[PDB]
Amino acid sequence: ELIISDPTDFEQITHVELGDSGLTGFPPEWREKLIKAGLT
Amino acid sequence: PTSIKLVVVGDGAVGKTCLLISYSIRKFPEDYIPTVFDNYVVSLTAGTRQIQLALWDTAGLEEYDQLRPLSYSSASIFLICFSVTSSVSYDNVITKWHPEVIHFAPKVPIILVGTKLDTRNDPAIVKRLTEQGMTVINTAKGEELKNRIKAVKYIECSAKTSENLKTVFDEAVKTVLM
Ligand SMILES: Nc1nc2c(ncn2[C@@H]2O[C@H](COP(=O)(O)OP(=O)(O)OP(=O)(O)O)[C@@H](O)[C@H]2O)c(=O)[nH]1
Ligand SMILES: [Mg+2]
Ligand SMILES: [Mg+2]
Ligand SMILES: [Mg+2]
Repeated sequence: ELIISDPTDFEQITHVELGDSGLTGFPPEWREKLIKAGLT
Repeated sequence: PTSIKLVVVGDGAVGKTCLLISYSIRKFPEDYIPTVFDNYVVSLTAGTRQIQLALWDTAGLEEYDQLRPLSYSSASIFLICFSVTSSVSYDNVITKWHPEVIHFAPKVPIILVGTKLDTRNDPAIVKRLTEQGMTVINTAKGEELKNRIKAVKYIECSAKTSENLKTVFDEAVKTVLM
């Protein structure tokens, strides 16, 4: 019975895409963010 | 404020990204760009409780199979997606996605999501499927998959029309907070 609002304050934290010259993304330390994310 | 981590997985092009974007910023992308890795955060209230909902978008393409598990740590909930007009994607829930998820996070609640609801009654789409020996996924066969993979809920929706879109995330927030 909880009332869930629509979302606000949308923010994109990390982004990775496939370029013709390997992966790129933001923020510049995205690779550190991925590996740190994979850690428990 | 409470943090919730949601992770979406499923075949390429089933509509995982459009699902997240349509829900969070009320826009439907239309162009298809395969995801490699994308992380978002939105703010919600559930009652008076302030919520940071982290949305982790993953790649459906098998090229990223060895990278995909980087998204799985400390998940609060998984959405496993298949398109109601792609029985191939439905089967892959069985052969790939459910096994992948439980291998890494066997105790994390899964909600099964049938995407592209709006396409099921598209006579032109049904043509394609019929002339190629494929079939539409009806709600009953959807609930069947949900029971088979011990998913907590099964929700059908359209990112294009927004039919039942909000419901997918309300239910996920509810499953986690309960
Ligand atoms: N008709 C209809 N088309 C949709 C819907 N959602 C997504 N699509 C279309 O299906 C295509 C795939 O959408 P995406 O959200 O990018 O697919 P995805 O699951 O994120 O794909 P990957 O990132 O490669 O794994 C896009 O061109 C969308 O326009 C929907 O609800 N209805
Ligand atoms: Mg995508
Ligand atoms: Mg593989
Ligand atoms: Mg677990």
